Amino acid sequence: HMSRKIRDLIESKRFQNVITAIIVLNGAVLGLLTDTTLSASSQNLLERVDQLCLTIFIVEISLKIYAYGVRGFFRSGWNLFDFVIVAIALMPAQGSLSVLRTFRIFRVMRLVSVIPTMRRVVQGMLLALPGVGSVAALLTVVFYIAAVMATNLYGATFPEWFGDLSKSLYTLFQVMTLESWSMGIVRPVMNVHPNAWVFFIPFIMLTTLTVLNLFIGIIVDAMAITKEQEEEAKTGHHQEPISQTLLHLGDRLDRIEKQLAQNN
Amino acid sequence: HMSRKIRDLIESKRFQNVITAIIVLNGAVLGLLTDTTLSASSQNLLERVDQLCLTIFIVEISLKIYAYGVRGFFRSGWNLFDFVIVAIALMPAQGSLSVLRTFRIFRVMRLVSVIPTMRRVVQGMLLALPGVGSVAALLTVVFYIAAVMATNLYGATFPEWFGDLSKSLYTLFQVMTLESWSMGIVRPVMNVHPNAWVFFIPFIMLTTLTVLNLFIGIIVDAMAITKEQEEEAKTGHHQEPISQTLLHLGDRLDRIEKQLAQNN
Amino acid sequence: HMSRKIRDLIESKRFQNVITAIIVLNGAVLGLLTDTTLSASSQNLLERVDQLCLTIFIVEISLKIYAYGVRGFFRSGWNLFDFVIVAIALMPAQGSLSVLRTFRIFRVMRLVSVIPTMRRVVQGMLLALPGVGSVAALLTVVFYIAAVMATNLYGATFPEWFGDLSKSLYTLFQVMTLESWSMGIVRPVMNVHPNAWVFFIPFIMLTTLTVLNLFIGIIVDAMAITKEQEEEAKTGHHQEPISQTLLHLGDRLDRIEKQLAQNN
Amino acid sequence: HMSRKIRDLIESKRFQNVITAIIVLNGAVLGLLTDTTLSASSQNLLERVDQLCLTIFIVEISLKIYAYGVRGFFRSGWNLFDFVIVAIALMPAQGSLSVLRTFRIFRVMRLVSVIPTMRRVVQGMLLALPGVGSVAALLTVVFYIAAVMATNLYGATFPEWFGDLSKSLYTLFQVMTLESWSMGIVRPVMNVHPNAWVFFIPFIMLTTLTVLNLFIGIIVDAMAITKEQEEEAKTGHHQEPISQTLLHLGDRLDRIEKQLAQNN
Ligand SMILES: CCCCCCCCCC(=O)N(CCO)C[C@@H](O)[C@@H](O)[C@@H](O)[C@@H](O)CO
Ligand SMILES: CCCCCCCCCC(=O)N(CCO)C[C@@H](O)[C@@H](O)[C@@H](O)[C@@H](O)CO
Ligand SMILES: CCCCCCCCCC(=O)N(CCO)C[C@@H](O)[C@@H](O)[C@@H](O)[C@@H](O)CO
Ligand SMILES: CCCCCCCCCC(=O)N(CCO)C[C@@H](O)[C@@H](O)[C@@H](O)[C@@H](O)CO
Ligand code: NA
Ligand code: NA
Ligand code: NA
Repeated sequence: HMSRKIRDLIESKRFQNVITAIIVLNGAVLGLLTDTTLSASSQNLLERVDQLCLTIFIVEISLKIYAYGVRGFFRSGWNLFDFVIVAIALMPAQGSLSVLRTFRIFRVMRLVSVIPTMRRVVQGMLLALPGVGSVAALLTVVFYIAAVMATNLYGATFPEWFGDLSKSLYTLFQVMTLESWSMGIVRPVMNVHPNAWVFFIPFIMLTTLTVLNLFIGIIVDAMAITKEQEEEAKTGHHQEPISQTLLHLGDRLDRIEKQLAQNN
Repeated sequence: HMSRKIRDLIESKRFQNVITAIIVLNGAVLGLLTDTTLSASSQNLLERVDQLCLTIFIVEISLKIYAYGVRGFFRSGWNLFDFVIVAIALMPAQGSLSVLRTFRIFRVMRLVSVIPTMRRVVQGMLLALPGVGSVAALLTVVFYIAAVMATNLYGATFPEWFGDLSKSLYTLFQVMTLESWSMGIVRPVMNVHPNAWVFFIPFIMLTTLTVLNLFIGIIVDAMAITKEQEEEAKTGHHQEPISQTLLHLGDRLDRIEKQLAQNN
Repeated sequence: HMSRKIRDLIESKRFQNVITAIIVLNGAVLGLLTDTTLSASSQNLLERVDQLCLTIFIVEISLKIYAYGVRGFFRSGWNLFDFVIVAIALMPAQGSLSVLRTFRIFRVMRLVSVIPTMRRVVQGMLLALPGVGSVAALLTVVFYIAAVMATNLYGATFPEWFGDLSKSLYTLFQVMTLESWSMGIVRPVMNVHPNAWVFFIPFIMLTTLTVLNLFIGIIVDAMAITKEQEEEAKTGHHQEPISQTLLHLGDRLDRIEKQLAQNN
Repeated sequence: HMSRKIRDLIESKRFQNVITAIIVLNGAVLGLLTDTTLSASSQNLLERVDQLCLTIFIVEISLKIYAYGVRGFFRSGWNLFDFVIVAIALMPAQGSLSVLRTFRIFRVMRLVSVIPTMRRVVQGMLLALPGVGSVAALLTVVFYIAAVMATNLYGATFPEWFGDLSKSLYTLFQVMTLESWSMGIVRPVMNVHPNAWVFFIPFIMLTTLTVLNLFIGIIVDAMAITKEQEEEAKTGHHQEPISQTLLHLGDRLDRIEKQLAQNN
């Protein structure tokens, strides 16, 4: 019964609270370590607290692997994420895809995986992504076409902003966010190219509409997924859609119609 | 019957109108007192009008405490708020948590507590907060991780904007609001750190999405709570949800099905 | 039958098209008159076209007053608006509440009153205003409290932005719109008052939320009112709410329950 | 059976994938051609790859015209668009309505027409436009009235921003987007015209509300149209509205009421 006694401990509220308190503590020490003025002894102390925090996470994950099984633990995405986050910190010479995994503060993302209500918010957002993939692709297509056009049109006269494809993608993102789009970019561009507005004004109209569509699509779907997940976590099931309720109401009416026309 | 005669006065439309007119008058005199050019006599006069306004609020709250009872009055959050707002002004040497309670203009917040339709708007907003707590926590987590990262990454080269955790939290809030994010912050940062966009562009994408989710969540829930509260204030009850209407419609169909299969 | 023959002309599509074409023509000549470089003869010609346009509107409104009756015409807000717009132009020495009614281009607002689909959009927006009055009042209260606070706190050190109540209302509106709020206003203010963010960041959080609530409230209600008005204009009636459909469905079930329990 | 064998090839997933891969390849070579530093041989090579890509699109469209028929192919808007996009590239001396069709990168818009999920997003957006035409017209009317007013009011003192109708339309679009509206435009204008805020603040209030209404109207309708189109593409039909489900439920209740009152 040892593994079962350990699962009862792991799945308890107090154990979740201890682990949450250690993530907050680890997050607090990493925040204090951003302070350049600190003494060597103060830094050494905080680095030992970070070591103590990480060790508690190793015991916890090992306690989880034994109480669930290697395949049973890695079955959940949140468990694998927690494993990767902790295991990465135990690698001195590491390699990913950017530069170096020196951002230890990403360990505070564990607050999301450990707290179930927070876990459900991220879950809802992630599950809402496939449904907006075509809107996001449409926005990606518009950005690329615009970046190529802006490079060819304005790159030779405005090389800081449109000198290459990378530079144009960056200033088009800025233009889309409406940040200094006119006083900083388009009015100076119009001094050399007077009809530049025929490009930037339709670019703004299209991208702000498409990006708002993308964001609304995520928020609307994510809110409904999380709402359903909150219901299943509390009652064991979620509220059935209006269409299903009306379908079952229609079936009951077809059943009474049969028990009236011939056998009545 | 004295306390009952006083409640009939307190709960009347005319009494509410008199108190509203005194809050507007007190608000108007505090606004005139912002004028530095005013004579000593004009300031003295307006300060006596503020004293007269506050005295009317003391009589009103005392009239309320007697007509409801100490425990009956303090049972409502709006009554306690009105009590605190008025009582605070009668304290010369006060202490809270900031610097000093010299902002007497917060007395105009009583317009919200005294006007029931306005009271319902704030009520709807306040009751909508627990439901967005996890989205707000997710935004708080993202801000903290980002602030620590920005301090470590850019603090030594950009100390005005990222020199410490407090400075980084402030400029990340600015970046999230899209205010001069590129012309003022990220283009100057990219001159020293060319890949800074890999940090700021995903930061903007994530936070604008999460903050919009937080705001939409508040507005959608608050509007429904206020709508229900407006219905209960006018008719005594609110409109039942579609799910409940369909549930009772389903019960009526189960009742007629029973009165058809066997006893018919 | 003369008045009835005139109403058939007035209410026709062709007459509406002629009047629309004259508003567009009048709008086009007023736009050409903004050009400072024009000759005296060109200006004189366009001013005569504006005179011809206005005369057509006088004949039209007079044709409407006779075919409906003085009280019958003025019964509609759109007819009174059309009357005021045209009649105002026939007054040389006029007085309203601002400076002078020299903005003749407001005559292009008649495109809204003459085109029924456009008339319904404005109608929906106007009818949606009472329902957001308390949200708008809440925003007005927050602005006033903030303006008084900003005047007292920052007026002596920042008189251009906060020197008086009017100046503070203006820069708080700018701060609410997020326009240069940090690089232009709050960072310079924080150089003198380091804790200024404790005021401006909660001000931004509260006002952007309240203004979004105000706008969403208008758009959601206006869209539903216009939708109903579009239905009534095409079919003579609008779609009944789901609550009413379920109410009548419930009444039919109560009727069959009565015709089953006792008399069956 | 030749035309039928060709349609089976055209309508297959693999053929769609080959054409998609060629659009991506053509898009990639046009993006590489924005690079000014490239050698003459590298440019020549990429220009031949663009020629090869375009030739594959000619074979594909010709294969489509034969397998469907001239009138059958041109029956679809997407086929005509694909035809125009490819055929335009085979014209050396061309003329449209702007300057010159040198933006070959518009060929990447074929990703939208070739991918059905992407085709449905654009379809939903395009079909949602007639329904917002009156809101867009209302915004067009407000812009024109404002542009004429701004030209007459501020053109002589601010000719860069309001010197003519075109200049005023441009800076009003900027003001509507809230870009440097106060620090860049209205504060400098108020130094000469102190009551300029009476014009710009109501202009901002009205246009941001109307533009948000326009965008929300597009997103809400487009999302529902695309959702219905996604359902019809997968199952052959779409989900019926709640109103229709309740209508058929009401008809079933009227049918059982008839089979109870007289013949029971
Ligand atoms: C969905 C939209 C996604 C937009 C993504 C844009 C990223 C492109 C940014 C990039 O790759 N750069 C090159 C990195 O080497 C940045 C350039 O803009 C940079 O060269 C200039 O800004 C310099 O002037 C540095 O200040
Ligand atoms: C959810 C997001 C919440 C963001 C909240 C950010 C508040 C942090 C602001 C703060 O604590 N500061 C230190 C107060 O002492 C402000 C600093 O940014 C300030 O030191 C610099 O701006 C100076 O250069 C003054 O001009
Ligand atoms: C719901 C929010 C509503 C906000 C409305 C704000 C309007 C207040 C503007 C006003 O009354 N002013 C005084 C008009 O005399 C404008 C001042 O701001 C002005 O004195 C300064 O800006 C000068 O420096 C001129 O450049
Ligand atoms: C729904 C709203 C639609 C707004 C559309 C606005 C377009 C008008 C722009 C235009 O026609 N211009 C004239 C083109 O010749 C641009 C001017 O603004 C330009 O003359 C000045 O900006 C110069 O100073 C150049 O820097
Ligand atoms: Na903005
Ligand atoms: Na800005
Ligand atoms: Na700016």
